[PDB]
Amino acid sequence: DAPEKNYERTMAILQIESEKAELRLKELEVRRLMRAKGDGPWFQYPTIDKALIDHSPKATPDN
Amino acid sequence: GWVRPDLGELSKVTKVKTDRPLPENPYHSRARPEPNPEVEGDLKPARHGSRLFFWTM
Ligand SMILES: CCCCCCCCCCCCCCCCCC(=O)OC[C@H](COP(=O)([O-])OC[C@H](O)COP(=O)([O-])OC[C@H](COC(=O)CCCCCCCCCCCCCCCCC)OC(=O)CCCCCCCCCCCCCCCCC)OC(=O)CCCCCCCCCCCCCCCCC
Repeated sequence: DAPEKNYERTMAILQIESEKAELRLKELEVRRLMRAKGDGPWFQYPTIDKALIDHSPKATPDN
Repeated sequence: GWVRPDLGELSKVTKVKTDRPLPENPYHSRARPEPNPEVEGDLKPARHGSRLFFWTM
C-alpha cells in the first residue's frame, strides 16, 4: 500500500476509536448520574400504578 | 298527608342543591412531584455499534 493510504486509513481508525472511547467515558458518567439521582430513563424501578385506586364514594366518608 | 316511600325510593341517589363551595383539596394534599422527562425524537442507530471492547457492530 501507499504511505498515503496507510496514513489516512490510520487517521480514520484513530477517529473512530477515539469517538468510541469518549462515548464509553460519557456512558459511565451517564450511568453514575442516573443511578445517583433516579431522574433519567435508566434505573427506573417500579412503584404502584395509581390507576388501581378506587375513587368512588366509599361506605364511610372519612377517607 | 305523608306517604310512606315505596320499595326502592329511599335507596335512590338524589341530587342536592347547596350554597357551600366545593372543596378544591379535600385530602389536604401538597403538590405532586414533577415526573421524569419523557422520550422524544427519532431513534438513531448506535454510534459505531455496541462499543463493546472491539466489536465494530
Ligand atoms: C449488495 C448486497 C450484497 C453484498 C454482499 C457483500 C459481501 C460479499 C461476500 C459474502 C461473504 C461475507 C462474509 C462476511 C464478511 C466478512 C467478515 C469478516 O471477515 O470480518 C472480519 C473480522 C474483523 O476484521 P476487520 O478487518 O476489522 O473487518 C473487515 C470487514 O470490514 C468486516 O466487516 P465488519 O467490520 O462490519 O464486521 C463486523 C464484525 C467485525 O468483527 C469485529 O468487530 C471483531 C470481533 C470478531 C469476533 C472475535 C471473537 C473472538 C473470540 C472468538 C475467536 C473465534 C475462534 C476462531 C475460529 C475458530 C474455528 C472456526 O463482525 C462480527 O462481529 C462477527 C463475528 C465474526 C464473524 C465474521 C463472519 C463469519 C462468516 C463465516 C463463518 C465461518 C467461520 C469463521 C470463524 C469463526 C469465528 C469468527 O475478522 C475477525 O474478527 C477475524 C476472525 C475471522 C472472521 C471470519 C472470516 C469470514 C470468512 C471465512 C471464510 C473461510 C471459512 C473457513 C471454514 C470455517 C472455519 C474453519
